Amino acid sequence: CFEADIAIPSGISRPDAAALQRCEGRVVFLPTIRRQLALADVAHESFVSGGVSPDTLGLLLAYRRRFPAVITRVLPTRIVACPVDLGLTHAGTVNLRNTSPVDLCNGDPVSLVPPVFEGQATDVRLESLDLTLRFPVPLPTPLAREIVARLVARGIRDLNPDPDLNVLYYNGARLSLVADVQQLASVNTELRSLVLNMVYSITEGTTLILTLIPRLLALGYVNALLQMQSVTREAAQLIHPEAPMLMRRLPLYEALVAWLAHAGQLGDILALAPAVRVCTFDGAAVVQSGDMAPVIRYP
Amino acid sequence: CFEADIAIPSGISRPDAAALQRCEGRVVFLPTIRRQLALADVAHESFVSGGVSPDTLGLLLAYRRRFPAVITRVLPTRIVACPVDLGLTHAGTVNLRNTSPVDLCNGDPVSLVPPVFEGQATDVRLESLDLTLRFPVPLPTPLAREIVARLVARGIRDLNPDRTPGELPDLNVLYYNGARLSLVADVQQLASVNTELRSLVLNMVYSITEGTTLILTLIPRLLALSAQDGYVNALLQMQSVTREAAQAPMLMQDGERRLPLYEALVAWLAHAGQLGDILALAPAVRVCTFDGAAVVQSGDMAPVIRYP
Amino acid sequence: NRETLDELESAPQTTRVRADLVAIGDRLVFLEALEKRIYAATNVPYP
Amino acid sequence: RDPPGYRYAAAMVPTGSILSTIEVASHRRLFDFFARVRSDENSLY
Amino acid sequence: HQPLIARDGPHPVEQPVHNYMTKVIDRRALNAAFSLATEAIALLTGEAL
Amino acid sequence: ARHETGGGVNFTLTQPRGNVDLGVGYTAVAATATVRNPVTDMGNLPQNF
Repeated sequence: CFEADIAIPSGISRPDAAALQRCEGRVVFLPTIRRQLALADVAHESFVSGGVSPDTLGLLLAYRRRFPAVITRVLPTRIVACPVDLGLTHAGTVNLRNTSPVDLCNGDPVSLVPPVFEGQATDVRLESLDLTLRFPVPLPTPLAREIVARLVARGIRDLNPDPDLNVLYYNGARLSLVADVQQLASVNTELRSLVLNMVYSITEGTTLILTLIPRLLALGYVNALLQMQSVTREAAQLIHPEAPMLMRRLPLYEALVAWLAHAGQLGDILALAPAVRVCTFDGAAVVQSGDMAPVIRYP
Repeated sequence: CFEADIAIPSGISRPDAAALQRCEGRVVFLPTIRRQLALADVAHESFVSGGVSPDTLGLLLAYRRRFPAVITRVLPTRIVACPVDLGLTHAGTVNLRNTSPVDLCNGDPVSLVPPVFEGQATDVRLESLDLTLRFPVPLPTPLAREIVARLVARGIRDLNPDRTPGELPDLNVLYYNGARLSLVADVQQLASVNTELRSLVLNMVYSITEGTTLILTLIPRLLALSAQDGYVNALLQMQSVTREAAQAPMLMQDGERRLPLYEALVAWLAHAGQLGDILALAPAVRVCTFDGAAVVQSGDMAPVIRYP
Repeated sequence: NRETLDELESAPQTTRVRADLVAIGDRLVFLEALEKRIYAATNVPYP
Repeated sequence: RDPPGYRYAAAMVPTGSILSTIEVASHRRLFDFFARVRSDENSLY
Repeated sequence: HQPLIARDGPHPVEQPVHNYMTKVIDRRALNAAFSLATEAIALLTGEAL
Repeated sequence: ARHETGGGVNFTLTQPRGNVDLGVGYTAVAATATVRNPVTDMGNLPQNF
């Protein structure tokens, strides 16, 4: 499996040692696959980058840069977590813990940042050694992508506001998004920076094509084919946005470069590529929330 | 590991065979998934389309088609490379030799690129049998997507020669960390730039929906943040069309229960979000180092693991 | 009572090794430099 | 000339001893052929 | 266990003092690696013969 | 412990240690003797906000 053994620090309180015992089956992101790693390297205090604790965007960056490893056995003075990325595909079944909707017999769980749901709920603080652990939520890829887009969608309404996105019905009953209270104010403040990179990359994408199409096809097969299948779609959207907006090949091309990059950087952050699949056997076939679920390395 | 053998055929001189000895860890594109193959199917002479060598946007389209294979070992009469697009199933992590001015870090997805730097470029000639080998340059996807954008736009800006005067912006020069990186500006071919332009134009259209207009309402609101936050200030690049685009709902809501915002995101995210991938070849590998060395120096061997 | 009994089980076996002993003031001390012995070729820096 | 390479057998029967121990990758250019093998390499065999 | 001195005059009288303490162990490990190149594993295990 | 690689397998060796300071009070003292080199140019560079 290639186990990597995280070293618990010096003496921890008895209630903290029982906090870790309950963390078996939880996903950890380990910065390097070194066999011997510290606990402080894994703890959420190690996600600090710009001097701040990362927002939901800063997290999703890190989740794409370090290695998630499921916790297999927690031992006093160790934690044994087996990285998801290493070894052959479809092997090393290690048990997860389900959180929220049921993980049916497949669907490739994505580990998405915690704040998307009850924020501090899952912080799991350890006071004795003064560190904390935020475990990502294991949601299926279709639902994980639906949610993360669902919330930035709700975060665009909120940006300037004067049909509920919140209630997602997922196979069973209805799933609740909003925890009401000020949790939304905490959820919305962390998606704040993800919403903008989304708003920007759209507004910067349209205006950049709406300027380019009329500032191209006027200088062959480009022209004909373009306007051909774009009838009442691109051109109509051109007149309508240019109606409620303003209008340079040299800044155009140099802005088309900087956008094209920033765009794909968001497609990478976003799309929450699945870490694992569920393939069960002699098992329930649906893993009820909070129950260990079998899981295998590639989708 | 479904390794594909590649036969060195016959005459191979001592200086040429010594050149192949150091090509282990480099990448090959094979035009099939095979078990028996000829050395000449891999050579740059095979990249030649009818009568013509593809340019450096033509190669990306050729590396789009066929399969990247990283050479594992080279024997006297065969070359062993396991086709990453398929046979990536190894317990531990095939070695990729970093050939680039760049440096990998840890976790960086690695997408390949035709050789494109002014100082560098590896083509290894072999005189005994007429053939050559251009090895692609591995590179982090953030950087490899910045390059492709540069080549695309350069082929597009030089396409309709610029009406405006003859002094255009750079677009030929990058920076990765420090280290100015100067791309090779050499030829642009109609067909190679067309498809790259065709699919660029095509996808940026599909990313525009009804709900998109709801977002375009927010441009004046963005520039309100341009100026009262230090972030969001940084977000808007100085050369931002959006800034020039501000220099609205339109009613028309079809029964009110569709949720066009959400649907507009999904639509944009698919087509426009995935442009590095469609314009260029997406990463299939990411640096991982077991020994806990956290970078890969240029010229070193990068332990590499399956897709990001 | 019977405290300070401590312990004295054996008396290990010894070897005469090449050391550098100096009396600084009142007491005898090993005087050492140990790079070139352990740290020599290893590319580990000397603490 | 391109080096003939290192002879691995006849390196098994040394004719002498190196009396120093240094990092020789610093002195890299004092030689006609040089290789650093970190642990083991396929080219030894 | 600590010494003590008899003082004289108005003062609080002094009692012997015993301090009992404990310490725990700091835990560590030491790593070194090596490796065999595949040609070597093959010669070594058996088959390339 | 061991794991696979490009090349061949890799054997990491680790043994656990543990340690305690015996004695109450200070047992080691260290002292700086000379300054070898600066390591920093001890110069003129500004800050850029």
